Amino acid sequence: LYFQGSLELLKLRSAECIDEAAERLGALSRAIWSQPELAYEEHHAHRVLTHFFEREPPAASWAVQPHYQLPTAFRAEWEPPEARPRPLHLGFLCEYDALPGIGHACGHNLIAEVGAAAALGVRGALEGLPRPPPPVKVVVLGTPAEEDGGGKIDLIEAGAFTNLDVVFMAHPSQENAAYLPDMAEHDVTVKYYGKASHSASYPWEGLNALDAAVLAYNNLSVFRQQMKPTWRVHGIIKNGGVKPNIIPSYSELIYYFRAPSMKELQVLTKKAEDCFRAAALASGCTVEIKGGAHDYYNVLPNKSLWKAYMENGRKLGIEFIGSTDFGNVSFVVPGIHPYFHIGSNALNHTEQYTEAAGSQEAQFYTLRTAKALAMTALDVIFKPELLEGIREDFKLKLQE
Amino acid sequence: LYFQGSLELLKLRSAECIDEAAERLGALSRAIWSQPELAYEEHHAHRVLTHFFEREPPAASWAVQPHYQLPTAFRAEWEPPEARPRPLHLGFLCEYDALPGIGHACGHNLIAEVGAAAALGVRGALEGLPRPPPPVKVVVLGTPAEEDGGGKIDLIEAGAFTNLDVVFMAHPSQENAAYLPDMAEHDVTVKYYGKASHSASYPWEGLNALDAAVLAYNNLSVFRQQMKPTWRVHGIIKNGGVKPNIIPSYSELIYYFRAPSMKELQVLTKKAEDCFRAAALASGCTVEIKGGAHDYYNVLPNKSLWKAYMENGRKLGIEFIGSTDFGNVSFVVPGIHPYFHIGSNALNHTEQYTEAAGSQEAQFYTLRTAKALAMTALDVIFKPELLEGIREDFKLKLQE
Amino acid sequence: LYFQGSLELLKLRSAECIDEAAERLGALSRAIWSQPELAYEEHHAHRVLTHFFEREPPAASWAVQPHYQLPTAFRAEWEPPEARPRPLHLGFLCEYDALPGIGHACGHNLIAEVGAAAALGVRGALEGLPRPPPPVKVVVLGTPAEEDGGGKIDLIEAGAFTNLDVVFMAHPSQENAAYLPDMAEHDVTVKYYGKASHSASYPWEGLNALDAAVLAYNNLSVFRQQMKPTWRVHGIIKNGGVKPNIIPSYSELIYYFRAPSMKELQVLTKKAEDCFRAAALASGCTVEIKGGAHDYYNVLPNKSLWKAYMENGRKLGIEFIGSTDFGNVSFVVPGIHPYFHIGSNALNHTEQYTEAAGSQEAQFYTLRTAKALAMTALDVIFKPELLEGIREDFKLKLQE
Amino acid sequence: LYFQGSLELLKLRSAECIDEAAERLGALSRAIWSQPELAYEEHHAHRVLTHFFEREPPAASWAVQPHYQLPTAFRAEWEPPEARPRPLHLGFLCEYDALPGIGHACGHNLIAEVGAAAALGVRGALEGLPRPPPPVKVVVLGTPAEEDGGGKIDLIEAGAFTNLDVVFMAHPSQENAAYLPDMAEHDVTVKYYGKASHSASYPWEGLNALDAAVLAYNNLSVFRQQMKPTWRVHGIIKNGGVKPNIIPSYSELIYYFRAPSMKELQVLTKKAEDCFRAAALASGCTVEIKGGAHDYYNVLPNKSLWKAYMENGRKLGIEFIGSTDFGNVSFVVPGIHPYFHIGSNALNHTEQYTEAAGSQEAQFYTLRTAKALAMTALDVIFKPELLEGIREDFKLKLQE
Ligand SMILES: [Zn+2]
Ligand SMILES: [Zn+2]
Ligand SMILES: [Zn+2]
Ligand SMILES: [Zn+2]
Ligand SMILES: [Zn+2]
Ligand SMILES: [Zn+2]
Ligand SMILES: [Zn+2]
Ligand SMILES: [Zn+2]
Repeated sequence: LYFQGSLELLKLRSAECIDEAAERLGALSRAIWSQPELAYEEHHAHRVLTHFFEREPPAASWAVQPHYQLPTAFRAEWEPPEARPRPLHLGFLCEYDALPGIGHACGHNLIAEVGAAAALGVRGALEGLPRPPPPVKVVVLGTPAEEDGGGKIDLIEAGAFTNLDVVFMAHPSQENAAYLPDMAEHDVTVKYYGKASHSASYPWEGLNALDAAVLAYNNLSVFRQQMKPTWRVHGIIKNGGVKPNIIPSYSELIYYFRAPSMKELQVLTKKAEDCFRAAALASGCTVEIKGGAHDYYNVLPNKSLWKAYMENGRKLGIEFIGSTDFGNVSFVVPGIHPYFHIGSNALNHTEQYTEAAGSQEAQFYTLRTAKALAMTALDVIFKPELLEGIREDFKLKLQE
Repeated sequence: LYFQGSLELLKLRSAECIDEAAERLGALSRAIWSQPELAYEEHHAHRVLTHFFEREPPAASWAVQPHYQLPTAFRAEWEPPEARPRPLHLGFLCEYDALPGIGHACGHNLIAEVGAAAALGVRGALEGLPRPPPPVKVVVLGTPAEEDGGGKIDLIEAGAFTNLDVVFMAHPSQENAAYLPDMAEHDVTVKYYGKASHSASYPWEGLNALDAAVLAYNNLSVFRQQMKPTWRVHGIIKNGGVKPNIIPSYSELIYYFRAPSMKELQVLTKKAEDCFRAAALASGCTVEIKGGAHDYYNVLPNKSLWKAYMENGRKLGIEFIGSTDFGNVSFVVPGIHPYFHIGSNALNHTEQYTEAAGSQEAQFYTLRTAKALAMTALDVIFKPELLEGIREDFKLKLQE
Repeated sequence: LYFQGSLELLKLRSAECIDEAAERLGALSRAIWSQPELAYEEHHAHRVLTHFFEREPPAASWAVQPHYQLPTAFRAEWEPPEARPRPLHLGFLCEYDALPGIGHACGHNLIAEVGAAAALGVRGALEGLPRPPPPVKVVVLGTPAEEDGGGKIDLIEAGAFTNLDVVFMAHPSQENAAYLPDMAEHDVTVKYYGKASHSASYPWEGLNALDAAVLAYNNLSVFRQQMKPTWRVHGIIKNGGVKPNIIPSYSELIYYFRAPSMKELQVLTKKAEDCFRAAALASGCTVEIKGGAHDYYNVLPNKSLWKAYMENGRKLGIEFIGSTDFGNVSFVVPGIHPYFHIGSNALNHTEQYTEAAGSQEAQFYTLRTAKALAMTALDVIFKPELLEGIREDFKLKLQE
Repeated sequence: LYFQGSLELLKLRSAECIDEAAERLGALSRAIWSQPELAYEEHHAHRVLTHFFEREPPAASWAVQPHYQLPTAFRAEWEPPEARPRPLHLGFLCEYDALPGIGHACGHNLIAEVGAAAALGVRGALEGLPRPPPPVKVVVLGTPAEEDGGGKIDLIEAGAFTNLDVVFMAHPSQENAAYLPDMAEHDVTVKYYGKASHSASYPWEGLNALDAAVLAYNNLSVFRQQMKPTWRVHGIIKNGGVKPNIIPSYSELIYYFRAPSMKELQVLTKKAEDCFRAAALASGCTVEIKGGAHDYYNVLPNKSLWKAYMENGRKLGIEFIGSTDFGNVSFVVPGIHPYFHIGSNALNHTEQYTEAAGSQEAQFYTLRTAKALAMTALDVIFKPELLEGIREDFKLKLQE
């Protein structure tokens, strides 16, 4: 309430701090939105974001590590100037890679903005405290290459998440939801090797790798009837031959599989493997099945963090109702990944979403959800009961 | 020529003997044609043919063994009443099984007739000899179940062909040819076993044996592009499920494969096996691949017997241009299997061929080809140079 | 409460009446369970149920019409002996057809029991009223052939539902739910006509109707990737040829399609039709696509009836969380179709569910849900606000 | 015989003239073989061959038209310096385009050589005549782009063949045959157009053009069972999608069809068209079926020219036993297209055939067949009975 320095006042201060930074946060958005960059090539975005935190006053009060483990990833940290337990480490993630051809059709410029905004708001609320604040470290991580590769996984492998206690990010969508079901994903490239022959003269001396590709497609297609409705299989024939006068000796398929858990994903992947090896057996070709570098995990929900986020969203006026490398993060750190409406009916990964992601209209919705994240971070800092419940829900759901 | 008892006179006598028997030979044809019987059920045909040879005058001069190794097979033998090398054993085959639904749509009634006629003609020509005839045994074998099962193979397994020196038969067709390419054949029944489930509720708990059948079909179909043009693959889905509400747990396919040699047939069969096992692997079903009881061999040509037959056919006015268990015979005894026109344009295995096979018109053509066979048998008896050349061509072509 | 003759007392009386009838209700269950009968052949079940209502005391107080529009359907009615608006007509449905081979693996014996029990309970509660009861007619309809054919649709076509105001039934399942999503369904038989030919000699003169069946299967299979996850396609190749020596001239497929609305079902059906006609075009065959006699509709929910049912279920101790011809009923009369747990983990349409459906354990759960239905019927009788809300929700959801 | 200037002496003189030119003919071969060029890009070959005929002594005695209708085609003519019926026009064809990657793997350098050699030999035999020679025009046509495009067809369209009476060429192969069955050919490019959608979110909003490609492949594959054994279908999936996250909206197939006559080719092409349009219908895509620029015709045999060629080949020591745009020529001018062994077991269109085509060993065989062609041209010049029989066989076989 209106008490000396209540939690409510700290939440208000975080909101006022985000409002105060609205103009430079929107410039941050537009600098990324207007210069879209693909996975692992976000050199401009990396420049913009590192400069953003280096310039936050007082300059150098954010400790900024550019080129953190990846050339376009960065890390930025702030903690109250204090000294003598263990400090609470709260992480905020920024995404900023675009999509080929259509630009920021997933609003990743606003994910960068919302992670920066929420971290500014937590710092400003903690600087507004008179008595020494509890020991907290605000950590911002720039995570490149969400659409391809999975920069958070590169960062997990580097140990970047091993000391975080809770991690926050949010994603622009078509409605406001504290959690939506993101699924595990496994990528594969399938290559078939046969034996060239002149189809005009001696076709029976060939081993037809195009046949292998089509049979694999047929094999997977009838299998769809026995997939679970939550399972997904999608793929293309990237190479299906070069000229009709030669029985093709090479073919190449590229496929994705998705399922709501890793146990199901491995069942689905094994059935697909059988389908690919069947096509080799039937055609007389050999086959190479090369899995992707980084399987994406499903996102593990956190009930306690979920409820505390929705309560803050309600106060802010928020009404509530694929796959991401945030799933891998959520398996090693309790986290939340809310989706938020930005005033558009367009769907993600379409050109009209690129328009909405860059719009002035989206800015209000983006800063509002950033306020919700910061208030929730303040919840975790000042409610030890919540932190333990968060940890309890994290340990329990990990039993899977 | 007009010499004492030249070979030419003996050939004339065999022709006159067949002409003399034309009425009872045609009654033999009509008795089988008018009462068609299927493989291994030719009880009436077996009765007709055994009675035919028992009644040839003088009665019992043909030594007749009814129910010879098979209930509807028979054996009939005649040799000149003589005594003291090795006698020449010349075999003549009678077929007499019909086709389901359409009756004697392959003219098998005329194969019975032509084998009987040729054997009568050889005996009559040898009885016309004054001086003691060379030692010869005329052997007639009734071989049931040509269209299904392969009665000649049952008879080979019983040893019926191990003492024959040359074997003759002929087959009504659409033109006169001393030899046509009959191919090796392998039959298979394929059964897939999956796991039933309610497709309405839990289809993903099923293993779909109908899928296996369709994938095998697809696998074989793309393979056609790499078959040799002489290869043949034909098959049906005999069982493809029972009701749509249950994921089928059983499916059944029936296939035939044909190739011009046993070496090629085994290559084709192995590629098909891969196709069937691929469908099991892709679908999660198990599979049973049960080969037929009797593979049919291709028919081995005999150049020497071929040329001597055509020379006799020319003198008679004959102008010259699938798979059968005669192929298996031709691998163990030098033989010929000429095809003969019967005055019809109809194709074998059609209803109009049943009409032609029963027609009065066909009788002239049938007796004419029987004359050609008997004259050729007389060639082998009285030309030791031909017998050795026949044996030479048989040993040489067996190198395969 | 404990008031003169409150609604609560009437609900208690309906429960006590069902308890009083428990022994004869269970005998009714066992008489159907132990003599399973298939769609339109439920002659014993029809005898059992008509006799049940004719024997309810005082005898003939239920007005019973055997052989009502269908040989095994029946209608039974009771109303308070009263006289001088419009009477409320409340319908209760009894199902009683079994499944081939496995008997009452859907618990339809308990659907018969629960519809009878609920109607007895409403009558007993209304006979317990001192002052004249409001004008109500309790209607029981025996609806045969739910698993195949759709007896409720036969009955709709006869006008049986045109004067009902609300209709009640319940279905044994694996949990207690006031509503579960039953989908629209369309059945089709597909027949392909080609041209026979001897595959041994002239396969190129055939038009292969087995090919048509396999291509249709392939066409539908790749289409699965673009179906909605709620859509269902299931089918078998009932006839796929007869013998491999003849290019098949006939093939036959049987398929079901399901979608959550009639608009979606027609989209799905049209895409399938394209798949079937494509297979004819590719193969050179003609095709006949014969839709089923009775499309099943999805079940239209009724929010008001839903909430009033759950409130009664809670008081009774009930804890809450395919396609049926009840969907067609729910499009013409406001209705509910709750599912209820019967003390088993077995799934419907399995043999172990037949065991549970016949068990003594199931009887407690069956009578409890019948109590819930009767109390809800009493809700509609004595709450005009509920009746209008029920009608409002019915008109609104019909806008689809 | 040894008569004044018999035909035999003229044939000998043509052989001696070819022997005299062997060194420069082999240089001609090596100049093309060592600098392989593809269809319509044979600028060096065109330079070599035009220069060859311009340099034949006396210089300019061959009337040479470079860049004749096509940039790399040429025409060269010689006739006896004479004057006052109609002159006999005899054509000789030179091919000279190579194959991508493997060079002159069809020996086209030797087709150029053999057509040049035969024309030199006819001229030299006619210059050796004392009395005025009959009026003859020796025409050499360079026909580019045999492997792709069909330069003879470009030349037919320009009228180049309308005044020729007989046309000669020969093709290096694996044995010596006066005629081998070259088939009619039709090329098609098939493009499918669907509707992109995000397969991750809304795959059911896509229309899958990759599905169309696979279904067309399936459609054609089952059709193989009903093709004639002489028919050929071969094709590739040139474009089968770009990335798995987007339902492909475009696919592209490239196919060839071959049959022994134009009537059969059109039947085969129509059945394939049905297969392509079926895939569009099943998938919801539209389709464009674009036939090739130039259908190749089968080669029409000429019995009279055939027999006269073989008789000359025998005297020379020659022992006798796909598709080409020479087929289109043979439909408008009586011609022959013998194949000749060149001392190699390698197959055409393989790298080892490129070795043989360039070998010193091949030169003897090439000049020998050129001698046979020239002698046959002398046959036509000096046997009016042969010319009429040639024309008779040409008119008769055109009835097709
Ligand atoms: Zn995205
Ligand atoms: Zn995203
Ligand atoms: Zn037959
Ligand atoms: Zn036969
Ligand atoms: Zn049921
Ligand atoms: Zn049911
Ligand atoms: Zn070539
Ligand atoms: Zn060539």
